[PDB]
Amino acid sequence: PKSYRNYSKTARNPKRPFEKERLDQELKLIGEYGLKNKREIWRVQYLLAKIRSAARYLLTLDEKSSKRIFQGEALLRRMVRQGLLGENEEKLDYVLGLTLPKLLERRLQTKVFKLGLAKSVHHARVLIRQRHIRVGKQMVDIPSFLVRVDSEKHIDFATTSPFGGARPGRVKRKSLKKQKEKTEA
Amino acid sequence: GKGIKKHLKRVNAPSHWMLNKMGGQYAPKTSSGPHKLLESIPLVILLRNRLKYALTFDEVKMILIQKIVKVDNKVRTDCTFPVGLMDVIHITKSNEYFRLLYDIKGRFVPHRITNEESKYKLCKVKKILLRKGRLSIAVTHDGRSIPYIHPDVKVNDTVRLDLETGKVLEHLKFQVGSLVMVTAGHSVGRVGVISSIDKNMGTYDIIHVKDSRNKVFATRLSNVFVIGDNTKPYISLPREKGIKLDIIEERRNRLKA
Amino acid sequence: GISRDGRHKLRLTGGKKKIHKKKRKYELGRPPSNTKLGSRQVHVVRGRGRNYKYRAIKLDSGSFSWPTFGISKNTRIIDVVYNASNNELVRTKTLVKNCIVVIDSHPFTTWYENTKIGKSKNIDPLLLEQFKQGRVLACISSRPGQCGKADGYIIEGDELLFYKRKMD
RNA sequence: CCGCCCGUCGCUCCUACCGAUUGAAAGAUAUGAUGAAUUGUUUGGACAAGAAAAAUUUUUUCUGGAAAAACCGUAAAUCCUAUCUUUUAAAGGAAGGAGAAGUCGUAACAAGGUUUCCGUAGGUGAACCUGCGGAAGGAUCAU
RNA sequence: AACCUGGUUGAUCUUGCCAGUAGUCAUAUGCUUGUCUCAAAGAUUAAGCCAUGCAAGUGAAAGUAUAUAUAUAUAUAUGUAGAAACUGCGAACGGCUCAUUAAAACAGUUAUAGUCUACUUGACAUUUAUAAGGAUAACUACGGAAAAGCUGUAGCUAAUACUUGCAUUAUCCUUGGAUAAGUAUUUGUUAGAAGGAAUUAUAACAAAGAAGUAACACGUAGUGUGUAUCAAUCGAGUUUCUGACCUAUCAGCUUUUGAUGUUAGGGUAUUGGCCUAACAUGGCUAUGACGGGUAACGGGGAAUUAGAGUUCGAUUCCGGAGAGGGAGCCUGAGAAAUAGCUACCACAUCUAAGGAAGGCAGCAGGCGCGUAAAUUACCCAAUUCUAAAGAAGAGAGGUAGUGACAAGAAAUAACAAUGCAAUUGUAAUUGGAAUGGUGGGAAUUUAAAACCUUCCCAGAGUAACAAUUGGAGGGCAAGUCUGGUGCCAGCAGCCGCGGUAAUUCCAGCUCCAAUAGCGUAUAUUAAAAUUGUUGCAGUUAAAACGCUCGUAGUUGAAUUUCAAAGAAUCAUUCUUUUUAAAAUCCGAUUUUGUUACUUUGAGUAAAUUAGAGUGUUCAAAGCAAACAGUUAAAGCAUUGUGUUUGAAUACUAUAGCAUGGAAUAACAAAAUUGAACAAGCU
RNA sequence: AAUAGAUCCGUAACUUCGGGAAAAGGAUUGGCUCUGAGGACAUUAAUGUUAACUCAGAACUGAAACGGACAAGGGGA
Ligand SMILES: [Mg+2]
Ligand SMILES: [Mg+2]
Ligand SMILES: [Mg+2]
Ligand SMILES: [Mg+2]
Ligand SMILES: [Mg+2]
Ligand SMILES: [Mg+2]
Ligand SMILES: [Mg+2]
Ligand SMILES: [Mg+2]
Ligand SMILES: [Mg+2]
Ligand SMILES: [Mg+2]
Ligand SMILES: [Mg+2]
Ligand SMILES: [Mg+2]
Ligand SMILES: [Mg+2]
Ligand SMILES: [Mg+2]
Ligand SMILES: [Mg+2]
Ligand SMILES: [Mg+2]
Ligand SMILES: [Mg+2]
Ligand SMILES: [Mg+2]
Ligand SMILES: [Mg+2]
Ligand SMILES: [Mg+2]
Ligand SMILES: [Mg+2]
Ligand SMILES: [Mg+2]
Ligand SMILES: [Mg+2]
Ligand SMILES: [Mg+2]
Repeated sequence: PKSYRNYSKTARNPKRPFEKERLDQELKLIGEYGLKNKREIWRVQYLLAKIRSAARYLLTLDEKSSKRIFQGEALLRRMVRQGLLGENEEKLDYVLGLTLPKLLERRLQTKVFKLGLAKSVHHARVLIRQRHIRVGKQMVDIPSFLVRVDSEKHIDFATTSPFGGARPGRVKRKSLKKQKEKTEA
Repeated sequence: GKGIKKHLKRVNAPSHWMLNKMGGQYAPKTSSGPHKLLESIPLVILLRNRLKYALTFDEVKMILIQKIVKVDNKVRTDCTFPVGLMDVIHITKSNEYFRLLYDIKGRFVPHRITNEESKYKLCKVKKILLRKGRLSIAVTHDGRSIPYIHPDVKVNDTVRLDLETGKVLEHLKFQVGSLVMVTAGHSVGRVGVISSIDKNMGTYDIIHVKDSRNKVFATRLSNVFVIGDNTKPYISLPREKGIKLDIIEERRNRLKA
Repeated sequence: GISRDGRHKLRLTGGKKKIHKKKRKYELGRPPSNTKLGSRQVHVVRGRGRNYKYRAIKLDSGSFSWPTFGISKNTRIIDVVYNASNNELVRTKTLVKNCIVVIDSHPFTTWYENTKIGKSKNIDPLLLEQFKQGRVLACISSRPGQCGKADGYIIEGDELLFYKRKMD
């Protein structure tokens, strides 16, 4: 028979392929956060739309209802744990005010750039892809990793990286080799 | 041909067995015996999935070959024998005793009773028959015939049965004040007392049960099991004592570190 | 062979059905037993769960009762005289459930030489005129094609008057 | 207005229609005729075990029992008729659409040079003309 | 995201369609392709035809071994193993496909007081005995046939195969006789703890009567095999109510030959026109019968949608049906079975020509058909099933091979210095670091097969380790740049371009869009308030019947108990109190028509869906997991022992079961008459 | 030459709606033994007497024959 494992999509197309303002705004965001395609913007938009839909549905529902209490507390806890709400705006009405730059600020790339530790956002993306970064004793190499609140104080270089106290790379060792046979003969 | 079916597919097995939806296309397909398929659990599931003693089916087999597992005081070697509600289990090698019960969800658990409690169980009466010579026989939920039943026993109350000898010790009536456990939909491990009985003529009888937190629920008559008099129960209960909280306060409790 | 399904009948509206199933062998209809007056003949046929029933092919005696007293006696069957379904079965002398037969009455008259508490029953005359010639009229009450036997009871009362008027 | 535009007729191309030929083909259903195989009951009786004094057997048998027949049933299949559904040939006849600089007239648009139009009925190469009753969507909101 | 643009004109405002736009667990095809994870795949057309190999077997205490082999103790005894064969059980489960089928099948909800039921579980029995019978396999000798899973004759011998058949008690009133001397089942006469309801359990009297209660095996006081009834369990056959697409150029069907009922029987496991005889004239229909069509198997579900809706569902699970087309049948607890048998129609195999054998819509594979679809591979290690039930077997199932169907992540650089228009930026030049892709060897994984993860060695500069597919007049982002052609060649979904100035053809350069992906064709959803219940139009744009009557349908005035007075909250929201009557506890509780409709419950399979928890390195996912410790503390049981967990909840017609009810609607009760009560009178 | 009596089924084109029509076509038929249906009258629903001729079914039977001789349409485009 067919396998019982399933799958789902994560993005969507804009329905209007040549609108000028949307295109300029997307280029703004891509150049600001150093991304690859329009697909990344579209996937973040998809996620935000799901969140907002849940919030709207709960807000229509009766005050001090059981379903409202349970699901609203769960959603607010998730949002505050992700690092998107804060402390004085956990009210299920500040969820509807969340914008795209809010979510797109939590990527490991932006965090690695902002925490010193890298000269540029493109440099940040290159370092993540070359196994130089850890998030709490686990080495991570995916720039779309979204950092949670209790994990943003453990970002650091990896112990197996030349930038974090290990042997140097394939270029240093070859230069040192060649220099050794030059200086011993 | 179109005869009796012999196989069971995994996604069609009863959901309270909690079988992985990967790793296989089949389920153990319990045998015929004292309990129905849907109100029971095979011995392989108990002894591999729950207690984690075996890692495969073949290890359950090599456990049961050496005759050390007794249900209701008799050794069994059938890997798909049905094990049912009030049944006591003894593993001689480890010197352990269990009784299956429902938790507040619909899933069976082994309760880990002691040795003195391991000498009896409770059976509920399903019907009473009159046979040749005007002798009475009782039929229990356990698929069991009891001859020479007491004249004051009716077709819905419960009795307490000795296991070394199949004789009756005492019986408990089915009244307004009796203590009950419920065994079907929407409320499967709930314990309450009883509030009222309805007795609709051609259709089902509805009865109401009041919890120890003054919560009220109702169900059919045919899924009610009397387990004590007004004061106290006659068996030990799992940790929760049949007290079902709702999701909000259950979640609140689970977050107490 | 013979089937007992209703897939080949017309609907109550008069329309006809389209068949998309073969015969299923759990609606058999095996042929009838036309039991006849003669020396004993019984065959065997098995049902579903290997339950046997006994086909009679020829019988000439059985167990007969006298309902007024509650006594049963073995006796011999002489002839069939009336069938209420059709008279083609009195035609060939076939035994079915509701037949009328004539039987030997000597065992019943002999047994009456003990006169259990019905000592004041005042046997009606028509039965006495029947007893004088040695033969009486009875009605079969078993199903010979299923049990392999033929039992009955003595006819009396308005029962007798009805069946006597029907036969003249 | 040196505007626009209508219909026959002649040429080419494509689509569909009527059509003698008791036209042709493939399936479906019903009635009839003949009917393989086989359940049941009856008939039959190669022979296998039986009761007889005799010496291994003479005709007597309660039994068991193969081939083979008959009858009532369950009924594949073949054929002959009768309708029905689908596809399809054709002398000849007669429409529509498209194309090309064709021939004849000028019916409509202005009071289009006889105001236009409706129903009906006649007639004429063609557009159309004429009788009878109606409308204004008229060229008159008025004596 | 509850959205609109180009095209009728000299120009304008409308109706109205044509074209543009986005998605498809939706198919085919063109160009292109570096890494990893996940995994659909001969349905559409031909339920067309098939070479070859495989797909169901089974003995670890316990039926029958002088085929034989072997071990000890001592010609003897106890053992162990065991090709054949008889016996027992299973092959009716599994796997495949969607031809038929339109009140049929199926789904929710009922009944069996109208039935059958192997294996498994619990109860538990009645009318020569120190051990009975005969006969048959395997085996031996003599054979036949071209050929086949063919078999003749003669001679032995076993069984849990096939048969026959022995030895004890309970009641009537510390005596005694009578007797019960009969399990299921059939007939006649009676009596009578449970269910809403009995011709119910059950008991008695008089006749029939199956089948049985161990002439079996092991050595663990125990088991194994077999056995009459009852009950349970795994199941099935029938059965109640409600629920489907298009068609009236289908209006009357059914009934001589069962159509609708009654009576009596037959038959079946049981009810029944299921069948047979006699009788009667019924049954369905404009609320669509009877017919026709479907490129129709039905559900759980899928796609797209603000809310309504529209369109799909051959295909993981459940139900139905079939094995080239029809019909018939044996065994068996279970079959109208097809890797069972018997015939006919079609197709086809071997042959010595006399004869004998056949059924891939099971797994691979071939031909044909077509726009349209993979290996004649490995394994029983996991999930399960069968058996004489650890130990054997399984194209069920798992693993790999092919595979841009579909889904998820993610490379093709980054940095510094110097120059250079504006702190930038980079058409540049220099120079050192960082990395996979790739080759080799290991630790692992796995039935010492290959992926993946992790280490060691080698290894980037034109980082040649070199990204594509469509476009550039408008709709619609992007060139009044060069050369060629000249109403030709060609382009263009639509409006349009093409005669020397072509922003549109053919090329070069440059720009634009999406990007390991991007175009084209057909079908379908939104756009479409262009099918309109929500929600369209009908003077002149398409469209009020010539006019009136009239049945079915749809829709219908007002009226019957309206109030009034306190408490709880920062006028509001809630909540108490009784005011007409009759029946009912020695100046008192509780009852007062039927539906619709609305509230709340019960019962329900998962997968899919919504949704709670949990860092697969993230995500798609999955249903798991978390905690202390270079090897002990700590806890709880007296030396012993790890601990805490999760796998929720909702949803499941419109019909059915129960339940609170004051408003809105319908019905019942209402006169050329109808009651209720005192009192005498049966 | 072939057909033809009677009973039971089934009948097209066309049409002046009256026909065509016995359209075309299919089945049956003896003898013997039985079963069922159809009236009148007088003692009172119950008993008793009493006819005539047709029609419908069943079993059995024979060298598969039966309007057995006589009598008696050929059909269609
Ligand atoms: Mg079948
Ligand atoms: Mg196993
Ligand atoms: Mg004029
Ligand atoms: Mg397939
Ligand atoms: Mg198909
Ligand atoms: Mg199957
Ligand atoms: Mg009849
Ligand atoms: Mg389907
Ligand atoms: Mg299926
Ligand atoms: Mg085939
Ligand atoms: Mg078959
Ligand atoms: Mg065949
Ligand atoms: Mg096959
Ligand atoms: Mg195949
Ligand atoms: Mg393909
Ligand atoms: Mg296994
Ligand atoms: Mg064994
Ligand atoms: Mg160009
Ligand atoms: Mg549409
Ligand atoms: Mg619409
Ligand atoms: Mg809309
Ligand atoms: Mg419109
Ligand atoms: Mg009008
Ligand atoms: Mg004629």
